[PDB]
Amino acid sequence: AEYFRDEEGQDVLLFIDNIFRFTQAGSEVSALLGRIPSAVGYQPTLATDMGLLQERITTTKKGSVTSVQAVYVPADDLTDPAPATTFAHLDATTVLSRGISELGIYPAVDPLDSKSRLLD
Amino acid sequence: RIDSVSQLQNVAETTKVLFDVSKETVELESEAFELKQKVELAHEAKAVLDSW
Repeated sequence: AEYFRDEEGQDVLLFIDNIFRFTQAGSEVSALLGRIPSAVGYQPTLATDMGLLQERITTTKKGSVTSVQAVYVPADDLTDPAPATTFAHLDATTVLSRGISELGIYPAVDPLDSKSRLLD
Repeated sequence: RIDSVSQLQNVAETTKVLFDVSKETVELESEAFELKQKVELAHEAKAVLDSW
């Protein structure tokens, strides 16, 4: 995607899946490398690893790399520190839930909780 | 009954027309396939330029 964007000058409509496996992975090797957990059970380097990742995916002087990232909220509760940190890092959140999907309403996106910082 | 029959006359007119008109539609889709090919060639032309 960076190669597309800069040198070969083409928009990318990037997709990544599931990006919690990326967060959860860093958390596993974090304790063992000696870096004692922080935010309760998570890597203390959560902000910067995200931060580095997100900045690469952007629009510059040429290409526009617009990512669609899946994200997994654990325990169906989104007031927990791992999703909440992420909410900041992402421009155009949507919220989905078990209830809506079961009701027959496809997709399970909630009407008031789908919010963008790109909505003007 | 006269009212009901009059209507049946008109059903017979209107199907005769739909054959011609429908036939016109197929002819229109033929030229349209050539239009689709202009979009592609025009798109490609643009693409070379942007890369240069």
